[PDB]
Amino acid sequence: EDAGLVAEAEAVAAGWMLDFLCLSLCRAFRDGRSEDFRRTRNSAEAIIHGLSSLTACQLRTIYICQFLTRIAAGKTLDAQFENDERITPLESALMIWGSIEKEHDKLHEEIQNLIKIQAIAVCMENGNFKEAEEVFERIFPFKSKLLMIISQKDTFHSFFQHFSYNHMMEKIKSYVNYVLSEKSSTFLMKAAAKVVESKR
Amino acid sequence: EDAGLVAEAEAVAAGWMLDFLCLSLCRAFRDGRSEDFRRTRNSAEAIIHGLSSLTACQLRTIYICQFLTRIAAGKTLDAQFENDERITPLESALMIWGSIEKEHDKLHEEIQNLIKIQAIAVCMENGNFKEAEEVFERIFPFKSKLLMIISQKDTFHSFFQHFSYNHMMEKIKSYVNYVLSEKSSTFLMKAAAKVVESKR
Ligand SMILES: C[C@@H](CO)N(C)c1ncc(Cl)cn1
Ligand SMILES: C[C@@H](CO)N(C)c1ncc(Cl)cn1
Repeated sequence: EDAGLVAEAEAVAAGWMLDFLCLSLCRAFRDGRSEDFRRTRNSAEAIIHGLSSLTACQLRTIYICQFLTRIAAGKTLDAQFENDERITPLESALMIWGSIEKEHDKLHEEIQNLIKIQAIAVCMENGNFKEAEEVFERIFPFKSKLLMIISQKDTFHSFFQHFSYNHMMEKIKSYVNYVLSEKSSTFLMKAAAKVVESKR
Repeated sequence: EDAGLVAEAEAVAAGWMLDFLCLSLCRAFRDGRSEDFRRTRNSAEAIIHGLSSLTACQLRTIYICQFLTRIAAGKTLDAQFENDERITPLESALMIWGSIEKEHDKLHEEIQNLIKIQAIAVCMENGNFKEAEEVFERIFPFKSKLLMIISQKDTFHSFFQHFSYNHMMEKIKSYVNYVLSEKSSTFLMKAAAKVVESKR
């Protein structure tokens, strides 16, 4: 048994598992299957730990998984995460979004701006206006209007009608559909569907 | 998109991932690659969470993974595990070993008895003789001789030369070799090795 060749085969298989789990995570996020999403995230994250060297395509895949994980935790309070990074989950999604190797097109800008405003609005929704102001300071005439909105607890100001949580989720889901189509043909899902259509 | 067929394809792929990760765990245990073992265990355990219904073969696979995990933790102190089960890792390996659907042959009996004596001896090795006596009481003329050994702190008594930790590890590794050969041809490892030999 050649240990080098066994390690190489384990790396090929981890690459296949990563693409399959990204695909599974994308569909669970699109479908709103929260429990399936957290189980798939736990699996993808553990599989990622077994990899030491990543290609450009694999890095893009792990950062898409990290970004969707932060978006899904957008309205959830995680004590240890807040003490370690000193920022909120949507602010962490914003850092990943602005650093992924991808085209900065119209959809990219729309998603970026929707996350920026929702990082403040989710704090107002939870009743933490002091935190809403701290988020605003870390991210940012337009600024003076946004600061007056937070200060007046004007959570339902018309500005948030265009820059809503539902609009942020819809734009991100449209991006997820492109990722889903690009990976729909990856080895593991393709072979698994072949077994299903033959059964039957 | 048929959601039922997608869920079915995800179940087929999880079955493939489980067999591959069991194979990887078996080799890491045989090779003494501790860090690779804990990374593979984390991956196998997360993948197992994504499964709700298991065949007889899949149950045998998850219990082999659980047993090797307890054997690997044999000399390690885990506070939360001790408070939850009120037993040591080798005693938990013994419960799994005696309940797996497998032939109770000569090798099975040898491994069983080696774990029983090592569950006491690892406590003596760590200097906890009160715990060695509590382990003895939960598991058990031969008994009176074993009780006198613990009581006299006779850790290097000739009885432990035949029933040693190294002999327990060797017998378990011989069993691991049978599991390794039975799964050497499973879909994921087989396809991954094909890619490696073609590259080279
Ligand atoms: C950077 C890490 C830390 O838990 N992270 C948020 C993460 N999230 C999802 C996946 Cl699949 C992998 N990693
Ligand atoms: C029963 C569980 C609890 O952590 N257990 C010891 C476990 N160990 C290994 C694997 Cl791969 C799955 N499960």
